[PDB]
Amino acid sequence: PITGLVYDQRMMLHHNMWDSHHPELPQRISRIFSRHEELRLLSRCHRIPARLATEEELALCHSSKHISIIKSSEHMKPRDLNRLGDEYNSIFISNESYTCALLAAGSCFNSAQAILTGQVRNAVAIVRPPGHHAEKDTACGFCFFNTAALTARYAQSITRESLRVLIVDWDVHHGNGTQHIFEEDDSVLYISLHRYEDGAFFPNSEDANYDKVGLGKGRGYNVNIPWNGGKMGDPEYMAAFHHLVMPIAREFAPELVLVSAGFDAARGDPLGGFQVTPEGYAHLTHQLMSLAAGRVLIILEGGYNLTSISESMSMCTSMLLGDSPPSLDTPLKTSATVSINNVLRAHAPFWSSL
Ligand SMILES: O=C(NO)c1cc(F)cc(F)c1F
Ligand SMILES: [K+]
Ligand SMILES: [K+]
Ligand SMILES: [Zn+2]
Repeated sequence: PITGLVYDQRMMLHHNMWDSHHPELPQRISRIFSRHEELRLLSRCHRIPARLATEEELALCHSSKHISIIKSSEHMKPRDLNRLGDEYNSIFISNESYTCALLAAGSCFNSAQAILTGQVRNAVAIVRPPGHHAEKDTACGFCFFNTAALTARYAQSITRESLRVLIVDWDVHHGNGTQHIFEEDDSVLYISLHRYEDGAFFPNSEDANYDKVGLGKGRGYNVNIPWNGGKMGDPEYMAAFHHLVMPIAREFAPELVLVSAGFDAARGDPLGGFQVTPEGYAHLTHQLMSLAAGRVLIILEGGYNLTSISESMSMCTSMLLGDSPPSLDTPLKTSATVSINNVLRAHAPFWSSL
């Protein structure tokens, strides 16, 4: 009954040399780690070591051109770094970014391996830069390589190709890269909850709407839960889990659960505009541990209020360690019920539990 934790201070080296107060801060991960220390959660976990992902592992999801150009940024001059970052949507790059992205991915591989070999029951990965916006062939939205997508494919590579991986993405933004990587795949069920606002919210694409249910063999294996017109919080997320996430996940019967766990839907986030509480994230975590025989890996994505993400992620780890869920605090916003209803209608053909 062991919970793994991976954290390495080397991932703070990735930094924004033109805007040192950019919200994707090095101290995002040191703050979460520190909160684990001062809550005495760290000593209750088995520390899993970080490692660099290999280029061969990156190729599980990414093109050689993309891998090579990000790789080359390690030796780039400042002007090269500025111009390259400006080729992408919302990217900054420093000479340490490539290594930090490799460490984030390899940290999650070691954690998935420890779960799948039975050395830990579940695990938490306190990593940066994030991953879920990264596409096969491009960087995007503070993300270089798609850590969660790579971990899913790594998990299949050390078990069997068809290993059923559920990815729950509760970052407030749609994981466009993760959706696209698995859009034709029925072995990786992608479920995202996200602020959508009829396509106006970052990453600003109608790919995030509820009618994108997957393509080809993957039809039914892509579940978008888009929020419109409301400061969503614990009632809405709990409702979406009761009506959609958990029924669908149970029917899928994952053998491994990855959480793309951004904490930018948290109360206090400067960007998300939502009000999920730490106790809400604890309840979402507690529900997911009823799947996959408890084999859950929580991977840090976004989240920009250092206090909010530290409280929120620490509460998730508390839940992985087996602590009892804390009590919650409001009527469902009607527009949330509309969203849940749209998804139900779109996915009832694919999931008899709906
Ligand atoms: O946190 C984010 N995504 O998970 C994010 C937030 C923003 F405000 C702008 C971006 F480009 C992002 F990628
Ligand atoms: K999401
Ligand atoms: K899929
Ligand atoms: Zn985000």
